[PDB]
Amino acid sequence: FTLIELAIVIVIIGILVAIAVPRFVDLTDQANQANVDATAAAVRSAYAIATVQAKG
Amino acid sequence: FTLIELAIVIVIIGILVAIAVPRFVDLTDQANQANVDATAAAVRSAYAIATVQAKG
Repeated sequence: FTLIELAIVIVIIGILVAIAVPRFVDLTDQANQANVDATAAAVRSAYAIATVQAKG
Repeated sequence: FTLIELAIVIVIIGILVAIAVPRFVDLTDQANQANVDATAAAVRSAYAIATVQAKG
């Protein structure tokens, strides 16, 4: 590579770095809560259906 | 140096010059645009992650 091409590369690397980038976040607490809540809704419906099946 | 060696040098200098050589170019506009775009992608993801953290 010519010295000019290396100079251009040295410039552009410095500009394509120094972007923002997102953090990874452990969102499993919020997702676990929604899983527990959705499951609780399912248990209530499953119970209601069971009261008809059981006739009691 | 002998006169022959100087004559040879006078010939070869004239041929190793008269190559092409690249121009340096201010490519910072294109690089800045890519930085802004990559940063915009990061802001969208950071916002999406924040809507889960905020629960709203």
